[PDB]
Amino acid sequence: PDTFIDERTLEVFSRALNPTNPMELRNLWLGRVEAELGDNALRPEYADLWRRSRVRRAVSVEEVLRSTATVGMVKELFNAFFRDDLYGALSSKRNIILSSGAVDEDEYGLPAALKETLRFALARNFYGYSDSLGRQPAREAVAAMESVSMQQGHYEAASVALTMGATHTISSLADFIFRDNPYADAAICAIPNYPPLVQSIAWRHPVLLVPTPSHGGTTSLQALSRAVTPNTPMVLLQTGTNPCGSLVDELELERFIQSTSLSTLIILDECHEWLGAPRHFSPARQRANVIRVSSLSKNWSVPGLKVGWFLADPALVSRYYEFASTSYGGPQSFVYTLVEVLARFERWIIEGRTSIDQQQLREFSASYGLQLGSLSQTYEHYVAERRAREQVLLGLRGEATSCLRRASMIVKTPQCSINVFAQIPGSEDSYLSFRNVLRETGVSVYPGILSFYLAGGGFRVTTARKWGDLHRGLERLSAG
Amino acid sequence: PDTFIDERTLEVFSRALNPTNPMELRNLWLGRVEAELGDNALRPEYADLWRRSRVRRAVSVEEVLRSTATVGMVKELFNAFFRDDLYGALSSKRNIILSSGAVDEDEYGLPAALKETLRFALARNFYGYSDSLGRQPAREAVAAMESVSMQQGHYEAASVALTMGATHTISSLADFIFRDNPYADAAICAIPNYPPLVQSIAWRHPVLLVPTPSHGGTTSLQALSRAVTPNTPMVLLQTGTNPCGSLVDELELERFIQSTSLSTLIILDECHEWLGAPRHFSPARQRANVIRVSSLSKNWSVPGLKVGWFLADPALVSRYYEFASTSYGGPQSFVYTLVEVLARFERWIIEGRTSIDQQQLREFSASYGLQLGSLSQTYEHYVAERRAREQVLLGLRGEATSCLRRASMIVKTPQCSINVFAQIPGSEDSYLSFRNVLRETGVSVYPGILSFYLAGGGFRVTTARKWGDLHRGLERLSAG
Repeated sequence: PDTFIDERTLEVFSRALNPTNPMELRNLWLGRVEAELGDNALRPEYADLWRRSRVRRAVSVEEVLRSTATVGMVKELFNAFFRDDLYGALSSKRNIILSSGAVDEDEYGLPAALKETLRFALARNFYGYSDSLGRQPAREAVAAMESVSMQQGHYEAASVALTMGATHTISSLADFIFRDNPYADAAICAIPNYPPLVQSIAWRHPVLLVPTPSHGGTTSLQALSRAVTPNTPMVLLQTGTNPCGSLVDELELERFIQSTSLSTLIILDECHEWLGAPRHFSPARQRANVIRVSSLSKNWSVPGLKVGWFLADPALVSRYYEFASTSYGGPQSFVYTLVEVLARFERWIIEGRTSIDQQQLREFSASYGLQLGSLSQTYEHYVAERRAREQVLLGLRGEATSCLRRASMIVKTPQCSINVFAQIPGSEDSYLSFRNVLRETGVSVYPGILSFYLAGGGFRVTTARKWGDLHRGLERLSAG
Repeated sequence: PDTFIDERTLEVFSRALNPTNPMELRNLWLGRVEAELGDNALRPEYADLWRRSRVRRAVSVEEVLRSTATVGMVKELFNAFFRDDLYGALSSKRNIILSSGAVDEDEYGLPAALKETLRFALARNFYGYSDSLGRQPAREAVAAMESVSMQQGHYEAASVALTMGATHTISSLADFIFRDNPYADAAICAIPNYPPLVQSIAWRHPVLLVPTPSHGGTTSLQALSRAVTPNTPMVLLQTGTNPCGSLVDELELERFIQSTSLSTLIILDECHEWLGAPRHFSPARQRANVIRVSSLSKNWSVPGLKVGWFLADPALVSRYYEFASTSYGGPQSFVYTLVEVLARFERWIIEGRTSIDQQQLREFSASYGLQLGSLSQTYEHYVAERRAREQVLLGLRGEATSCLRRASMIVKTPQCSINVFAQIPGSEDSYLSFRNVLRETGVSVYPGILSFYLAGGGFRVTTARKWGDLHRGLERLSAG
């Protein structure tokens, strides 16, 4: 099963001087961790802080899950992990990094066609000022690509907003939504989730954290449906779950969406719905209160470009125009061509097109100066590259799961994306497990506490790495 | 002189049903404008709305300048101008656009060296995840480049934060500053200013608008100093003024900065301090409460790349790390190389270096694989290109000013940047002047109301265009 909160979590919240202080909670958590790192403590000050601590109150599960200090403390542990733990004090060139959560952009980066579009946009000086929601051809191509994948329904360009990645998108959406919001109930965040998104939402409104447990690669929205209220302002839900790799059922997602008031906005984070996820979307996903957020960071492995978009009702997009104008003045024009060339290409794959004729060449404007033969060859090569990347990534994920299971670890079977959730038997602290594994074998893993798994000792392993790095890391991990 | 507010402005605020409604104020403003467009009214509905309007209250100058509805109304007029006025109903392919405020990226775009760095970063897959404040070499180069231009003092890489442009930077700073802010007085915005920045600040805190009048190309901070209070949270001030092109005096800016409490943050918007601006900065500009914001949008003509940075106290930057992590997860890594290659190059120009030896080649890392001869030739060509661009732009600005004066217009002499503020004699409404000029001569100009000049009929002319476009526009403008 999945463990989300127990008494071991309540201990830290009951021993703190002021529970509403995220930094004190982070210090107590790290102090406990370094207390069971007796001899190998990286900082004995925090261990001493934990030793002097005393229980002074009674804390319940509901209080922890309804507290903004929980989100703050997880965000502080997230910050420490990257700042002064793995790339700080314990930084090394022999450490094998299996905790990024990102595809290795050297082995599997942007395909040649999209790189060529970026080069072309650079040569054409396509970096002038752009509209707050993006240029029209890119939005039209994105609308067609999103429409081709639905069971029923259709998207127009008026329902597409181009943004600078998912983190910025949910941050901007939370800020834009919570200006004039009559509803006073807490925004609901389904856990496990990404700490930056939950923190950006909790910046604006109180947050209720609702576990969304997984069983056999299927994500259960049973408790989430009960949690949602007719006065809920918004609900952030991840369709492809991180870190375990479980996937929501389309019928269950449809029923949950239909069981919600039109006053409750639903943000569907779909950044992990690839590499095995079936993409036949119910029409309920096109409802008037549903916002579908996607980015290019994972599926195309370009986090540094910061390109994404969201789909919503046309009125909401028209209102978001002004917010985007005031906040950042629109997205990068320099990537528009890429987006367009991506979307049409993607559509011609879903449409089952092996080849391209003159009809698909009129999709693009004549200013680009495209020829039929060059475009056809480019599309063939792009299809081949995407297929090869998908096959290799699936093979790597399967091999990593098999090796972790053979090394006597409790491993959840991933249904999507590139991450595998594993646990060493008998382990009760995920961050302690990170410290122990890093010191013992020199391999960095991603503790589950940073995915809002407040209980248990499981960690996340990223399998979309170079074969050499993954093989050496798995050998060291199984040896220990 | 400069006119900022008169009775003609108070009329609209006194005839509105609810003064706190920005949309009603925009409708009344447009209705008046289309009322003096008797036969040529683009929308008679707004004219009818204005005709039925009646005075129902007394409005003062202080009420208008202290109201958030003024900022909202100017933002709405700004939105209308681009959405349903110039690129909407009145869109045409014969209109000559002289109102963008941006350098023509076709004739005067990014230099070849920076394009080559972008191409190299693309070839190296330099689009992985990056730190919230940027990568270290880029920050170090930016710190050195900023330090070389000060009379006294020095900047370290810890005082540099890389961001995605000035609009996003001031929006993020306004959000980040006004979370835990004990001071309840209004944030002070110096006008003329950019409506998106003022609106992003007014999103978070009440705003007081303070005129900063110009006389002979010199911007006067006389009333701004009186306006500032020891409990002022922040002050947004533009060192190179838009649209007139006036420049603050370094001694006056130093005195104003020194006359401020350390509790008052000062955001210096320096995006227009080029093309004639002397860049010998006083040490007061390096104070602990001064934030210096800059972008590449104007000086290098790349608004679509969205690259910028700000300089602040190291503690403030260290605090901004977490905000950047939560909001957007850091800037684009894909541009880091460019920034670095820019900064060092810029420094070698300020240092008066004609040539480059092996000592400057160790500035960059050996991973880039740089050779001495290629780097030397590239630097020579970059210096030549920057010099030529500056000379051409200065010539164009001077010619535009001379032509506008010869066509019997009251024209302020620009001391910096690329814009010229002109006024047709006898004109009392800037947006009416925009409509009249666009209909009569087919040339679009930028009304001064969109620069927070609530009175007068002056408009802004952008002279950093192709010579053909500027020549034809000036001919049509002088003919009429």
